[PDB]
Amino acid sequence: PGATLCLGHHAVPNGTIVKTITNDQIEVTNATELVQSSSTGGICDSPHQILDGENCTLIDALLGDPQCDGFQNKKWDLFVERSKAYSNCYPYDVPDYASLRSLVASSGTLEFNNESFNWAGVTQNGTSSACKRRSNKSFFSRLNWLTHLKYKYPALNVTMPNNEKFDKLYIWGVHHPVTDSDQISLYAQASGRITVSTKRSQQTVIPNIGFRPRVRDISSRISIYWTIVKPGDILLINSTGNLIAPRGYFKIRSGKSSIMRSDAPIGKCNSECITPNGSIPNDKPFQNVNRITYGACPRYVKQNTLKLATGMRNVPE
Amino acid sequence: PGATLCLGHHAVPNGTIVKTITNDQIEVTNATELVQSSSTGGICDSPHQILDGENCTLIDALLGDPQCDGFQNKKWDLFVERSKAYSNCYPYDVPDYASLRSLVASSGTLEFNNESFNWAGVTQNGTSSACKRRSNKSFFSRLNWLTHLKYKYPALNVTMPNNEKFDKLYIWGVHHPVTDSDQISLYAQASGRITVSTKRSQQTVIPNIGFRPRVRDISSRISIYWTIVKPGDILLINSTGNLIAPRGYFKIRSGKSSIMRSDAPIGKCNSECITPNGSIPNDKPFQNVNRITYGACPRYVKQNTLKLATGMRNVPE
Amino acid sequence: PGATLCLGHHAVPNGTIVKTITNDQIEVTNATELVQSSSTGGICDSPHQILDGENCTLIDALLGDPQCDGFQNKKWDLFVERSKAYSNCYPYDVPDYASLRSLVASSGTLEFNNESFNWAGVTQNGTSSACKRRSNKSFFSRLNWLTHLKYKYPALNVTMPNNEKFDKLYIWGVHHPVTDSDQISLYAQASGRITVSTKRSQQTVIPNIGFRPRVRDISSRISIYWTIVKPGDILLINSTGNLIAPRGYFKIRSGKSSIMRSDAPIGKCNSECITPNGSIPNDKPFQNVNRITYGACPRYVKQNTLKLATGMRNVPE
Amino acid sequence: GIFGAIAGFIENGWEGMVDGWYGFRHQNSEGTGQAADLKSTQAAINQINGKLNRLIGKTNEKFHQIEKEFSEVEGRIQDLEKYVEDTKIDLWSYNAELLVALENQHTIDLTDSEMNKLFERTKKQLRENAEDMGNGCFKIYHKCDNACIESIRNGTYDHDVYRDEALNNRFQI
Amino acid sequence: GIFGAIAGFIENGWEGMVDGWYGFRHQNSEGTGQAADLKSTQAAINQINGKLNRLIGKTNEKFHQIEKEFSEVEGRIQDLEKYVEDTKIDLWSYNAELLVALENQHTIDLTDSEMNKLFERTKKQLRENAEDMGNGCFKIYHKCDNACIESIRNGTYDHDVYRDEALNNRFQI
Amino acid sequence: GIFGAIAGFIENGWEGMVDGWYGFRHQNSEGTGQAADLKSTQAAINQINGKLNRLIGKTNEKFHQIEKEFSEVEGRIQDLEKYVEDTKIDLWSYNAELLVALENQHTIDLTDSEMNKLFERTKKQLRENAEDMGNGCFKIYHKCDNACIESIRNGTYDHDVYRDEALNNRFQI
Ligand SMILES: *[C@@H]1O[C@H](CO)[C@@H](O[C@@H]2O[C@H](CO)[C@@H](O[C@@H]3O[C@H](CO[C@H]4O[C@H](CO)[C@@H](O)[C@H](O)[C@@H]4O)[C@@H](O)[C@H](O[C@H]4O[C@H](CO)[C@@H](O)[C@H](O)[C@@H]4O)[C@@H]3O)[C@H](O)[C@H]2NC(C)=O)[C@H](O)[C@H]1NC(C)=O
Ligand SMILES: *[C@@H]1O[C@H](CO)[C@@H](O[C@@H]2O[C@H](CO)[C@@H](O[C@@H]3O[C@H](CO[C@H]4O[C@H](CO)[C@@H](O)[C@H](O)[C@@H]4O)[C@@H](O)[C@H](O[C@H]4O[C@H](CO)[C@@H](O)[C@H](O)[C@@H]4O)[C@@H]3O)[C@H](O)[C@H]2NC(C)=O)[C@H](O)[C@H]1NC(C)=O
Ligand SMILES: *[C@@H]1O[C@H](CO)[C@@H](O[C@@H]2O[C@H](CO)[C@@H](O[C@@H]3O[C@H](CO[C@H]4O[C@H](CO)[C@@H](O)[C@H](O)[C@@H]4O)[C@@H](O)[C@H](O[C@H]4O[C@H](CO)[C@@H](O)[C@H](O)[C@@H]4O)[C@@H]3O)[C@H](O)[C@H]2NC(C)=O)[C@H](O)[C@H]1NC(C)=O
Ligand SMILES: CC(=O)N[C@@H]1[C@@H](O)[C@H](O[C@@H]2O[C@H](CO[C@]3(C(=O)O)C[C@H](O)[C@@H](NC(C)=O)[C@H]([C@H](O)[C@H](O)CO)O3)[C@H](O)[C@H](O)[C@H]2O)[C@@H](CO)O[C@H]1O
Ligand SMILES: CC(=O)N[C@@H]1[C@@H](O)[C@H](O[C@@H]2O[C@H](CO[C@]3(C(=O)O)C[C@H](O)[C@@H](NC(C)=O)[C@H]([C@H](O)[C@H](O)CO)O3)[C@H](O)[C@H](O)[C@H]2O)[C@@H](CO)O[C@H]1O
Ligand SMILES: CC(=O)N[C@@H]1[C@@H](O)[C@H](O[C@@H]2O[C@H](CO[C@]3(C(=O)O)C[C@H](O)[C@@H](NC(C)=O)[C@H]([C@H](O)[C@H](O)CO)O3)[C@H](O)[C@H](O)[C@H]2O)[C@@H](CO)O[C@H]1O
Ligand SMILES: *[C@@H]1O[C@H](CO)[C@@H](O[C@@H]2O[C@H](CO)[C@@H](O[C@@H]3O[C@H](CO)[C@@H](O)[C@H](O)[C@@H]3O)[C@H](O)[C@H]2NC(C)=O)[C@H](O)[C@H]1NC(C)=O
Ligand SMILES: *[C@@H]1O[C@H](CO)[C@@H](O[C@@H]2O[C@H](CO)[C@@H](O[C@@H]3O[C@H](CO)[C@@H](O)[C@H](O)[C@@H]3O)[C@H](O)[C@H]2NC(C)=O)[C@H](O)[C@H]1NC(C)=O
Ligand SMILES: *[C@@H]1O[C@H](CO)[C@@H](O[C@@H]2O[C@H](CO)[C@@H](O[C@@H]3O[C@H](CO)[C@@H](O)[C@H](O)[C@@H]3O)[C@H](O)[C@H]2NC(C)=O)[C@H](O)[C@H]1NC(C)=O
Ligand SMILES: *[C@@H]1O[C@H](CO)[C@@H](O[C@@H]2O[C@H](CO)[C@@H](O[C@@H]3O[C@H](CO)[C@@H](O)[C@H](O)[C@@H]3O)[C@H](O)[C@H]2NC(C)=O)[C@H](O)[C@H]1NC(C)=O
Ligand SMILES: *[C@@H]1O[C@H](CO)[C@@H](O[C@@H]2O[C@H](CO)[C@@H](O[C@@H]3O[C@H](CO)[C@@H](O)[C@H](O)[C@@H]3O)[C@H](O)[C@H]2NC(C)=O)[C@H](O)[C@H]1NC(C)=O
Ligand SMILES: *[C@@H]1O[C@H](CO)[C@@H](O[C@@H]2O[C@H](CO)[C@@H](O[C@@H]3O[C@H](CO)[C@@H](O)[C@H](O)[C@@H]3O)[C@H](O)[C@H]2NC(C)=O)[C@H](O)[C@H]1NC(C)=O
Ligand SMILES: *[C@@H]1O[C@H](CO)[C@@H](O)[C@H](O)[C@H]1NC(C)=O
Repeated sequence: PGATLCLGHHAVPNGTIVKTITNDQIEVTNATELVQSSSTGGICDSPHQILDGENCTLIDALLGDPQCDGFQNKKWDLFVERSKAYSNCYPYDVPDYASLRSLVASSGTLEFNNESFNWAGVTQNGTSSACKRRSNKSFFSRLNWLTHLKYKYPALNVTMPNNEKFDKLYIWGVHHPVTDSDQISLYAQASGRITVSTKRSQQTVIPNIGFRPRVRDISSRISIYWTIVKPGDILLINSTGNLIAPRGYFKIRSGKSSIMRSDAPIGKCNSECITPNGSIPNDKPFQNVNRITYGACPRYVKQNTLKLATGMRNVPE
Repeated sequence: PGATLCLGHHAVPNGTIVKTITNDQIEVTNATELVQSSSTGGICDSPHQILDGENCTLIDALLGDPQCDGFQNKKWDLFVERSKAYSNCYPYDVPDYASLRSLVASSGTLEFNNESFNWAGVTQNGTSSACKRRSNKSFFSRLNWLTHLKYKYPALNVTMPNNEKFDKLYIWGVHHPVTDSDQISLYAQASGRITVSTKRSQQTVIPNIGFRPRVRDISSRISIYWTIVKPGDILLINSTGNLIAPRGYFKIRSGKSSIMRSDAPIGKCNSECITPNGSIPNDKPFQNVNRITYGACPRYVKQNTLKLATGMRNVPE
Repeated sequence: PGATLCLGHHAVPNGTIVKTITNDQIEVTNATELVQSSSTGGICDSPHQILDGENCTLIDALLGDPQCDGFQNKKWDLFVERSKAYSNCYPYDVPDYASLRSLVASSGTLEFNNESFNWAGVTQNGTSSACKRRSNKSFFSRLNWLTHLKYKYPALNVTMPNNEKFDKLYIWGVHHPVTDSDQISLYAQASGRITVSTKRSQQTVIPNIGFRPRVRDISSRISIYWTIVKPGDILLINSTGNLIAPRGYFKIRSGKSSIMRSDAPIGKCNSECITPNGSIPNDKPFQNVNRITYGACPRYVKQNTLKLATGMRNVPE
Repeated sequence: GIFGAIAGFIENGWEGMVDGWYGFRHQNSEGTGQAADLKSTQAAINQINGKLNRLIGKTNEKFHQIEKEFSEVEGRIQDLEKYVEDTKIDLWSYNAELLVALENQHTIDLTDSEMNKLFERTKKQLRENAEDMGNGCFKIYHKCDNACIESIRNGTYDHDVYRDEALNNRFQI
Repeated sequence: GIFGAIAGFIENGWEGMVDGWYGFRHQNSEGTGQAADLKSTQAAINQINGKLNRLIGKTNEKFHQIEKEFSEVEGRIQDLEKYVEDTKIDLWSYNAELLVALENQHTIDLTDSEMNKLFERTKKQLRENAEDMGNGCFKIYHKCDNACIESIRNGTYDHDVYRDEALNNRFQI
Repeated sequence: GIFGAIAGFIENGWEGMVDGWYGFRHQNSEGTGQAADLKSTQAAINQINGKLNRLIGKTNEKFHQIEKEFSEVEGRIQDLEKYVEDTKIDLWSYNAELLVALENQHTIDLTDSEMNKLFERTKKQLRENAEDMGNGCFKIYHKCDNACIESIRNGTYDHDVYRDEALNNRFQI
């Protein structure tokens, strides 16, 4: 009689279809998903330092818009900018806005140090009804609106040496009045001109008198500029009118900081990978949640599923 | 005696050489080419909507150069710009020309809507011998050259609200006269200044009096600018001279439109993939015709041939 | 009795660990390194034409700083800029410095041809104590500082046609004086304005009077601009003051030239691949020495070692 | 599939084998049985775990990058930002597609390989005492009780013990 | 080549086999013949068609992109546009090169595999009635007429019918 | 490893084989010996040299590119330059990683293949005159002196010369 001895392998009733080089659909005993396609819907507040902008864009927090005083000197790994954010101060623009936003985002700090600029012969601390604090007229906290003193505005020729071991970021501006009579009422001379320089750079800006559409009842504008001052260099501001002066400098750091646009709520939880949709698990190598990411994240791909076989071909009975 | 039974495989007299991991030349029974290396030499007019620029650059069709009136309000998937195209109007430049060209190309439409700007107190519709229609003096169709009326040019302070559901693209310019006496002859005051603004943006441009090399007997220049106005925003133009005014706005759309430089003839045929060399078949995954493509196209690679084996090793008798 | 015949394979006492698809550590009999991780520490002077900038940036060699006269008309494949390089002439800036540096680097030549500009009615060849040659006052060799002649500066309206078969690169500048009295002392009128044009382009620059921090005892500045003039086109310079005039043009070529920042010594040796760390062998497909490369170089990767098996699995006795 | 055992000469798998991936079924004069083979099972699992160790829990940290959505039309610079990102995503999407296709082909082949190797190891062990029926089963030409079957499964089967019996049965008339 | 049949133990291919990719040649006492094997032929073709289905007729639509030729010298921005494009093209050129090398290696191996599998399936079917001559041919040790040869080719050959005859011929002196 | 010879049924390699990669050890009534097999050795070497020819001495020339280090903070344009370069490096680093993993897997498999092919070629040559002991060794059932062993190694062994002797020894009782 003898015996029979058969060699064989397992199978499962419920196999999984995968793709191969020679076949787009072959059933294997088991597989695992390589594309993360879901989020929790919230941004976990750990382990990255999250700063929710709430009503404030980064730039409004920088300049010191009245809704943003709580942000002074704060740091972040990720600044979260909300779609509802709006400005509630003097109407302004920033030539190169995207670059200023980027460089502050990447620096990751609003640390500010006041400095004693000698604004000899002018009136300081100008304010406006377009920028209220507690119903008083106010202005951007980090800027100083200079105007005539007893109908004179003597030329400004002011120096600030950088004797620190770090770089300084100065934010300053030019006021563009609505009319010639407004120019004279504020600065006591028919035009201004502003030249801000260091040993290695210079910027001059000309005010441009004219009407723009009223925003918070203001038809004038302020245009914002910036200057970085290296250790051993010197900031020189020279102007005859229309200067929106710096009150000091911001620290500029380097590191892992960034900014993200999202309306996702912040939650008390821990997740390494952040997207605008919310935090996502980072076990898988790929994800199709969002091209925009921060942290240790799977790589964005177009596919919504990629199944890696983790077993043999399934050959059911 | 018994029998012999031999197992074997086919071969062909005419095999094809392919590359592998271990050998740069091995003969297989058959292969297929993966790199498209030829074109028809013509651009098929189907299935993409093709607009042949003929003598007109896109920007000249936009501004309304006299050779381009047939282009008014036309749309395209692909605007084809010819190397022979030349301007036949007032000499102009466009700071950022590449961006204006790009954004109009991508929008895919020249749809224009006239608007009734109140140019109170000035002469409208200025023309030049450098921009003829039918031997008459003329100008860019979409622009309005304003000049003094009875030796006065009262300040312009003109508004146009966007009460539409779509964005508006405004094209406007500044005239740079050749001389101080030309400045006065045209505008009745020694300089101009133009500020064009919305609630969220502003541009001011200063005319610059001086000689440039004569082009169509003109040593002055026009510089072209643009402004996008969102729904609920307002265009404000404020100027005292030298304004080359908009006549209305262009629609700005989003979609699949583009622009391509090519001298290939347009043919009556159907092909999905366009290159500057002409349309190409798109069966193959790769092509080495041109890095510049539009439509469903194979991917550009440096190789001129890549043979995929479609049969076994060829082992001839 | 009979015989025994065993089939087998070699092994070595000293195998090498490699990575595979299924195992991060498997021992094979032999392997070869695919990542170049070391340099010689020097830049070989062959086979690329190397130009050591020594004390001169490319831009200082271009303008003709007094430390750079030995560079006149020289060509390179690779211009090597040293971290110690410093300027020793009139303090200047170049808006778009990076682009001018890049386009000259890529052109690969400082070939300069003098041209006879008719600067009718002004004093030529101005000099300064901030730009000495051999203790005499001097200036940038390729630029011509124009000033009043007998307290007049008649308007300049000067033409230079390009009747060559090649493009011309013109370098020119504007002088920004420290004060209104300096403006008058130099140019005999309260402002200047400079318009440099061709048939297809125009640039106008306004001098900006004011103090900048003293550099080599100078608080004024020069700002440098450039203009490319095509065959059949014409350079037109029109100015009433503050022009730092061109003395002629640079040839602009196209080819394989570039620039690299490095402090590596130049050696008498032959190596195709240059990095800032020094030349590297180029036998391997990858390298982790530097992302910055010039010549026939392995591709930069993050890994510091990648071992390719060149033998079978090692199964020692 | 490249070796031809799984989905090949082995007609189908065994849904009732739940303690291993490969193994043995027998019939002899004491009954029938199934037993997993640990070596082959662990060889396949180890290889697949090797793939997983390279792919799971291995992400790349990135921080400040470029913007990838835009509220305004800008032209040249934005065209470039968008094209860089689209380029990157398409290259990564290709890498992911190829990775899974290649890895899956190889997993199917290596698991087939492990089945084949177990078959070959058993074939050689049986020497002249059995014949391959062509479907992964051997006809054993001698009495082979439960201990005998276990000796084959555990590598202690001595073919010489049974060879006279087997040859007589095989080469009978 | 990794299995060793095609360009290996099979000395060469058959230019006169035009109705299949793999098959059988025989000699017996009624003559000689050739016949294609459909199963193995279709197995190879199906796999190659699988590759083609992933590569042919599968293009990506792109519309407005960046400029890639320039009439003027500009510096920094143009340097970046050119480098992005050169980067992209080199990565795609690498992908295309590797794809074809890998796919071709695999096609040669899988076709060799299908030849080997046909050989193995025939070897097992013949049981003790034939011997492998080492060149893809079996010496069959019994009378095997045309119907007998067709029974081998179609999987109905009953080795037990011929076994006594074959053993007598094989183990003669 | 996918064929199962190297690190499989061949227990270990031979450190004392220094004139080839694969070969033969024997024992017979005149002593013991080792000899390299040139064909199999050269087949493996040629394939590995094929890989090396595609990877060594094949660099790409690049000249003027983009800047990759920056002395000043700038924002948008520099962010883009840095991201393009970081993107490129990560894609190339991935390509290098996968290339070496895939190539190494394949080298291990192809070398195993060449061992297996040599084994199979010897097995077939010996016909009914030897049995596979399961560890890469054949028991040869006839007197096989040095010239006889060399005839096997050089492909001139005539199995018919020894077949009567071998069958008598194999199928004894
Ligand atoms: C089909 O094939 C897949 C892949 O092989 C199998 O999935 C694995 O299953 C095992 C067993 O359940 C898992 O092992 C467990 O992992 C847990 C952590 O996993 C999380 O995090 C990783 C990333 O780090 C993710 O990939 C994963 O999806 C999870 O989000 C551990 O916490 C578990 O620990 C348990 O056992 C240990 C034993 O020491 C104890 O210390 C613990 O207390 C605890 O009880 C465990 O190690 C493995 O994670 C799975 N991998 C994947 C990729 O999903 C399937 O099981 C298989 N299916 C079938 C039917 O066979
Ligand atoms: C070497 O190997 C290659 C690849 O396998 C073989 O090439 C294939 O050959 C077949 C048979 O001729 C082709 O099948 C035919 O395809 C036609 C459409 O092809 C065009 O478009 C595709 C992209 O969609 C391109 O890849 C291709 O190059 C062509 O431009 C069909 O129109 C044909 O239809 C015919 O038969 C059907 C049967 O139902 C009828 O409906 C029709 O009326 C018509 O008569 C047909 O299906 C296949 O396209 C080829 N592939 C490729 C990639 O080229 C070679 O044949 C082979 N050579 C040898 C000697 O064996
Ligand atoms: C482990 O595996 C590796 C890879 O197969 C082996 O390395 C090869 O070894 C051979 C023999 O030594 C080398 O062949 C020699 O190459 C020299 C040039 O090599 C340089 O340049 C290449 C790039 O072009 C680099 O890859 C390499 O690293 C070197 O920098 C030749 O000059 C040699 O010529 C000699 O022999 C010829 C014979 O005709 C004569 O003409 C000459 O006079 C001279 O004497 C020689 O051809 C080969 O370069 C090596 N390849 C690599 C990639 O390194 C190891 O040998 C092997 N190790 C073991 C223990 O087996
Ligand atoms: C210097 C001054 O007082 N000028 C008077 C004009 O401001 C005024 O025009 C009206 O201004 C209204 C709002 O006024 C403020 C403001 O922004 O709140 C008052 C501020 O104190 C003043 N700030 C400073 C530092 O002087 C500020 C400033 O003048 C403007 O913002 C500059 O554009 O104005 C509101 O905008 C009205 O719509 C506008 O008519 C006129 C007429 O009353 O008289 C000027 O003397
Ligand atoms: C306003 C005016 O008529 N000015 C006279 C100058 O134009 C004129 O200079 C000559 O101008 C010649 C061409 O003249 C036009 C033109 O471009 O065709 C005539 C146009 O009507 C005029 N357009 C408008 C809206 O006024 C236009 C314009 O003045 C210039 O283009 C602006 O630069 O000029 C041609 O260019 C000659 O070469 C040039 O001398 C002088 C001398 O006749 O008298 C001015 O009164
Ligand atoms: C035109 C002139 O001579 N102006 C006098 C001022 O230069 C002078 O201010 C002092 O200038 C000092 C250095 O002087 C030079 C220089 O750079 O070496 C002398 C040069 O000849 C002159 N170049 C030309 C082409 O005229 C040059 C030029 O004026 C300035 O560089 C422009 O900014 O100046 C040094 O900077 C002193 O610190 C500064 O006070 C004043 C006072 O002596 O008198 C002016 O007449
Ligand atoms: C130049 O043109 C602009 C735009 O048309 C003119 O601005 C407009 O000025 C009027 C008059 O002050 C503004 O009206 C005000 O509206 C507010 C808000 O309801 C109200 O509180 C005031 O009592 C007043 O009615 C109007 O808002 C403003 N429009 C825009 C779009 O800014 C400007 O007056 C013109 N200048 C001259 C000198 O004509
Ligand atoms: C850069 O800073 C300097 C230094 O303060 C400024 O120069 C000074 O400007 C003032 C005002 O324009 C000048 O005073 C005026 O002089 C005229 C003529 O005598 C007189 O009519 C006025 O009543 C007034 O007194 C002063 O002379 C001048 N000083 C020097 C050394 O030149 C300059 O204005 C600043 N530049 C900018 C752009 O702000
Ligand atoms: C400032 O310099 C420019 C450039 O040298 C001078 O422009 C030139 O002006 C002359 C005189 O009008 C132009 O000549 C004209 O040529 C046309 C075409 O053949 C002809 O029809 C006229 O009868 C006349 O001959 C010349 O084309 C023009 N050159 C360029 C390059 O634009 C300009 O006159 C100078 N201004 C002063 C005030 O000196
Ligand atoms: C922005 O639009 C406003 C509103 O029209 C312009 O302001 C107005 O400009 C005109 C002309 O410059 C001024 O009239 C002039 O007044 C002077 C001084 O009395 C007189 O000598 C002239 O004969 C003429 O009458 C007008 O006063 C002024 N209006 C206001 C409310 O300031 C302004 O010019 C426009 N800006 C630009 C850049 O175009
Ligand atoms: C406007 O502000 C600037 C910056 O504070 C003033 O520049 C400074 O001017 C003084 C006086 O000439 C310079 O002093 C000189 O230093 C050199 C070098 O040791 C020495 O050789 C001279 O004898 C003199 O002491 C000082 O260097 C310079 N500072 C900077 C940072 O540039 C400028 O004077 C002010 N203008 C007015 C009109 O007040
Ligand atoms: C562009 O080049 C032209 C041609 O030289 C310049 O135009 C000329 O400028 C001068 C000086 O501004 C003018 O002469 C002056 O005339 C006034 C008024 O009669 C007088 O008070 C002065 O004493 C002097 O004589 C000349 O008339 C004028 N020529 C023409 C044809 O307009 C122009 O200045 C140059 N532009 C630039 C930006 O440099
Ligand atoms: C197989 O071949 C034999 C011999 O010609 C024939 O009788 C039989 O019908 C065939 N069977 C099948 C299933 O094709």
